Amino acid sequence: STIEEQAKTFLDKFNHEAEDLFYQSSLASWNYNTNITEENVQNMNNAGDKWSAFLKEQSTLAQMYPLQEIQNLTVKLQLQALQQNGSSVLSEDKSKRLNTILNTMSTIYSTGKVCNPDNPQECLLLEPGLNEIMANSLDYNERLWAWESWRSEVGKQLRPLYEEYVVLKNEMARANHYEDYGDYWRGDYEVNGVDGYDYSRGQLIEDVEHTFEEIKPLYEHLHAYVRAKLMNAYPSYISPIGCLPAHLLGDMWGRFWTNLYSLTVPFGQKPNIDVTDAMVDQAWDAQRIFKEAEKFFVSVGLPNMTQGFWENSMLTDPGNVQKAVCHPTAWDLGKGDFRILMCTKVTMDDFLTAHHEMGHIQYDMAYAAQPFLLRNGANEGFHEAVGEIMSLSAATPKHLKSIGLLSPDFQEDNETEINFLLKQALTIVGTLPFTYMLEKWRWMVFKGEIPKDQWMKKWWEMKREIVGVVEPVPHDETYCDPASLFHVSNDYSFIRYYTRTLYQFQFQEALCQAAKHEGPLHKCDISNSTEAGQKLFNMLRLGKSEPWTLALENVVGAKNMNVRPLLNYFEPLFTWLKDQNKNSFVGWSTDWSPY
Amino acid sequence: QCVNLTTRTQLPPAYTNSFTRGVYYPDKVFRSSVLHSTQDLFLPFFSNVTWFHVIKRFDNPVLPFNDGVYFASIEKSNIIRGWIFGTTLDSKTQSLLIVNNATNVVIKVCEFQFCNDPFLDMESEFRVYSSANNCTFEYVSQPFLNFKNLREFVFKNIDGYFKIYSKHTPIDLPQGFSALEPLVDLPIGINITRFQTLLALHRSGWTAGAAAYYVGYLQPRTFLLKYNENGTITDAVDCALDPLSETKCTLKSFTVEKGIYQTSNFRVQPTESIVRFPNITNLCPFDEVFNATRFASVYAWNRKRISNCVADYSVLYNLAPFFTFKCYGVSPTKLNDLCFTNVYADSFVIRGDEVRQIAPGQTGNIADYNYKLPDDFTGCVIAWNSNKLDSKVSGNYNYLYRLFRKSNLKPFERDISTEIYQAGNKPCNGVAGFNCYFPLRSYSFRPTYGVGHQPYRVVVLSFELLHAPATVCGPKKSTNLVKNKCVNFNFNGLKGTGVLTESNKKFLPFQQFGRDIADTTDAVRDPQTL
Amino acid sequence: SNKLDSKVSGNYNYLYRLFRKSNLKPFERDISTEIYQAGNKPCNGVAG
Ligand SMILES: *[C@@H]1O[C@H](CO)[C@@H](O)[C@H](O)[C@H]1NC(C)=O
Ligand SMILES: *[C@@H]1O[C@H](CO)[C@@H](O)[C@H](O)[C@H]1NC(C)=O
Ligand SMILES: *[C@@H]1O[C@H](CO)[C@@H](O)[C@H](O)[C@H]1NC(C)=O
Ligand SMILES: *[C@@H]1O[C@H](CO)[C@@H](O)[C@H](O)[C@H]1NC(C)=O
Ligand SMILES: *[C@@H]1O[C@H](CO)[C@@H](O)[C@H](O)[C@H]1NC(C)=O
Ligand SMILES: *[C@@H]1O[C@H](CO)[C@@H](O)[C@H](O)[C@H]1NC(C)=O
Ligand SMILES: *[C@@H]1O[C@H](CO)[C@@H](O)[C@H](O)[C@H]1NC(C)=O
Ligand SMILES: *[C@@H]1O[C@H](CO)[C@@H](O)[C@H](O)[C@H]1NC(C)=O
Repeated sequence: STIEEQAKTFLDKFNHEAEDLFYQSSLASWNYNTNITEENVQNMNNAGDKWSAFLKEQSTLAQMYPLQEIQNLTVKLQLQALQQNGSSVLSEDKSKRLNTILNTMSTIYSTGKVCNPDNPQECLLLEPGLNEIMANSLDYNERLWAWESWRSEVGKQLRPLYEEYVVLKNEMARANHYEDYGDYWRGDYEVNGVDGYDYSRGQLIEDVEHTFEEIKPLYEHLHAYVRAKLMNAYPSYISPIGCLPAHLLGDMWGRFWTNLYSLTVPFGQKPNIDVTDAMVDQAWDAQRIFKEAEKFFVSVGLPNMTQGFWENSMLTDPGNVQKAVCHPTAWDLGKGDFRILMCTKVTMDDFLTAHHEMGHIQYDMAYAAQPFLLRNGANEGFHEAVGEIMSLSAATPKHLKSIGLLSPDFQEDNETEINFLLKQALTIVGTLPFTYMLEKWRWMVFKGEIPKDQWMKKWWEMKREIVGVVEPVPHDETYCDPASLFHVSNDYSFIRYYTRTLYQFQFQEALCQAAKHEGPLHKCDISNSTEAGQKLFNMLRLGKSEPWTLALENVVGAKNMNVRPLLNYFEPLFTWLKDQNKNSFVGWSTDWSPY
Repeated sequence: QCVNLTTRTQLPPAYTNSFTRGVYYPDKVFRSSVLHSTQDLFLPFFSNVTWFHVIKRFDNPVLPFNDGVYFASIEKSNIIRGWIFGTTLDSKTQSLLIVNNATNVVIKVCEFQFCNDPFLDMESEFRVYSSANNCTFEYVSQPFLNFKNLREFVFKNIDGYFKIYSKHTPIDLPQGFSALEPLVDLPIGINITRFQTLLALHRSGWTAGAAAYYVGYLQPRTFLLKYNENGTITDAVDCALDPLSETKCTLKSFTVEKGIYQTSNFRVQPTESIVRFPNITNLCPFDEVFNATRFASVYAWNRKRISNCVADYSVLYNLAPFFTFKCYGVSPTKLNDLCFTNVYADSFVIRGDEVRQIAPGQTGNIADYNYKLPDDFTGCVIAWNSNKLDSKVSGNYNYLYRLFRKSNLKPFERDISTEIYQAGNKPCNGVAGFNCYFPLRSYSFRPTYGVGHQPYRVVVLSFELLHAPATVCGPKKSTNLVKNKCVNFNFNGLKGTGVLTESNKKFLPFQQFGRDIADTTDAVRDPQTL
Repeated sequence: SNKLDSKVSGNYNYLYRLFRKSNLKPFERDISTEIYQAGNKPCNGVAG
């Protein structure tokens, strides 16, 4: 008879009726992604229209009772997520424009093609062709030409587009009783009503700054070595005191430094830990590649796969006639259906990605007992981090020897650990200054701290100070460099990767300490450890029911962000950086001395 | 520790005459100058008794125990030591052990790992078993002890009591009579079917002296015991040896005067035990319960009452696809012979993960809101995969379940209400608004799910007994009628003993069994074949 | 002995044998824990 019992009777019915439609929305999306055809497109559109309207039709019917009188933490959390206005708080005309603004950025980016002037007979798209020349070509001007030409054309066609994007996004957040749209993303980590585990949305920015103050010393030595290595590749175009040119990061945005292994190889003579030749020699098909993983995932304690997964999931390219989406994605179809969409190759990377996507799936049925609306990670960082940690163990040479990929007679010399650690530093340590700067920049443009005519100048000066990368030429306000990224132009959260990076090492150390490992973190593995899985399984089963601070404390013992696992992982490499950085200068200067 | 012995000599078992040995004082009472008749387990007179000899002869085999054992040992220097008892002679089951060392007598009842060749070794060694985990009974007493030593023992296992008798006599078996006296009773309470013997080896690599022991088997029979004026048994008569001794056992005397006497009657005892019941007809219709084209939803579970028929639960138990056969409160084996007044077939279809909720004392969506099972539930539940039938690629929405109710459903209560559930302050008024949804959700199955979520057709059998005559019985097996032989017949509850032969009698069609002038059942009609 | 032999969560210290191939003799004790067989298929140490 109490209002709280009303909330108790409102969620389970909403959860199951969503499950019937969420699967159909997911299955039609899966049916579209397994074989693209015109009917599969409209079934997704019909399901997507039905799924989007079903949430909206209950959104109108979920926001007329106060939430201060409901005591059940899971129930209160479920209603707060459903009450979130989203795009429903604006008027119909504004919502019709905001979605089109979102749509017009996607179609411009998807069809974004840059080709050489005086050669219009055929042009080249960004994802298929421009990405190939982005890391394999060793020409300064040709790579600079593509870097300048893309942002010049794309920036002109997105700068007016992003101006309407930021004002409309900021208006919705203020209409949602939020200070800025950056706080709307910060609202995913919001925890309320729990003592000891309470978290503030505005605390995340200083927590990121607090975490980053120790990332910088590790990054500066990594930056100096890369600059010293790229000094050999480019003798005079990089100053020893200035920042790196913006078009020499291995990618257009500089997000990933993994492309610089050949450029920045410490010991090229020694062979790598790759055992791909053994995979093809022994004919390790994708069926047994995942079956080898299944042996590993049950060794730590996680459950095995079901009959539904193997039958319906495609682990190989279907063929020419059957066109399918090849992007590796784990599908939580709901109602106990979990499928992995991967056009898997017989390679080391796909073997590592197989663990990553199954770990995403292995995360899904852990909270299968949770309510459907709570059938998500406590924050956007756990879902990706739990998949990243298991690829860390899969790359250990000890695992490869155990499953026979690596010969038992191979010697893990110090250099191959240094070389492997550098590659992981490129993908993790290198991206953090870029991961922080974009989110920090976006947090202010939604706040309005940066002047509206000073967006790009503010963008460049911090990139020199944060990432240590200098622009080739000054860019005026007529262009929009930041919007060229996939995440920003499609309204995608970017702080997830920053939290995933910290959770990945925090979880790795916690698993390694649980597994009673006698060596460093990089050599550590979670195989043949029973207690590691159960400690891991505690947060996986909770899902979003318990605060992410509580889930973190159940694993690492600390509710807040911790960076100590990250530096411990790269400590053998960090000391190696210090030894060879005596000649080079650690750090950079904000001046444009290089270019 | 076990030591394997390979100096044995292979020889078939010898035999010899028991004569009149193996008579023990049947009770504790003194009697003098009285010819008393007793009926117990005894060793038959002049029977075959197995002969064992050790010298290079080494005899220590495994012998059956049966109802009893008479053990003798014409011995010198006392090589023989003790005995072993049990059913498997290892720590899978409880076992007994008896030893007689040079100092005392040791009896242990513990769960030994007996060696392949237990033995002993003056005495300065011991090799009988390797381990003994759970020991129950222990005891200690005084040592029991041209061949000169003759020992005789009797072992019985009745009502958990191990009766032991003994007698020593200074001297093939001798031609003489001497009764055995009770020695020790042990309340072991174990099962015994085989027994061994214990030997002490002499080393001078081991040399065995000349020793011989005999093993008999006791049988249930009547003896006639004569007590002298000093209370000592001096003579006996086996009441079932030969017709002459049967006359003495009937006249209660040892000398029979000239004449003709009537002792006992001739009995061609039976052989089989033929039970017959009518043909297996009027079967309970369980086919449409499990082979049904459609199954009802879990919230609206179909209830089927079964009566006035014979219930063949063996058919359901014999189908492999019925993977989960969980029965609570009643043994699955005795479902046939047990009789119930009414059986309620409760059919429904649920997901894979909610199967555990179909059990007494369980909770969940199904247990509390769809189907509740009482704690004192008598019956079985059967679950089988139904992905090939209850799943559609587009989705099988035909199944619905109940999720919300003001309280947990009562046992065996079905709820099909469709009114919009009311929870708190503001009335719903039948409007699917905020905090007001339909009280029913729909199971929507697809053939793309795993073992944990596939639709399972689960039917629960509710067993009850009422004041009304329980007309649901199991099948009654009928052995092939035996003819021309004494058998223990049981026809439609008519019990008796005798030889069943053919009949020339012309029974009338309604007549079942015929009687003689003595008013006793002499003719009977088989229900299987009239 | 409801005070001393009842646990709120449930006392499982007491066990009773449900299945056996035959009835015991009077005052006879059985402590065998081997898996009972009900069908023609031999157990082979499997509780299936
Ligand atoms: C190809 O796409 C169609 C679109 O409806 C789909 O029905 C079909 O199953 C797909 N082919 C395969 C082999 O799955
Ligand atoms: C509140 O209800 C949820 C069910 O949605 C339950 O999991 C939780 O334990 C309840 N909390 C309290 C304090 O009753
Ligand atoms: C969503 O928008 C409606 C309409 O303005 C408003 O009443 C409701 O409070 C909003 N939701 C939240 C959680 O504030
Ligand atoms: C997963 O494990 C369970 C029990 O350990 C087993 O019954 C099942 O067959 C396994 N699944 C596969 C695909 O092997
Ligand atoms: C690795 O460690 C060994 C051990 O002394 C040392 O000799 C070698 O120089 C080290 N190499 C690097 C690259 O640190
Ligand atoms: C871990 O367990 C698997 C399962 O038997 C085994 O094959 C493997 O050798 C074990 N790992 C090690 C390092 O022994
Ligand atoms: C002993 O057994 C043999 C063969 O079984 C038989 O011929 C003989 O008559 C038996 N002896 C006695 C005394 O019954
Ligand atoms: C009974 O005992 C007395 C004296 O001990 C003895 O004279 C007599 O012979 C005994 N009777 C028998 C039948 O041996």
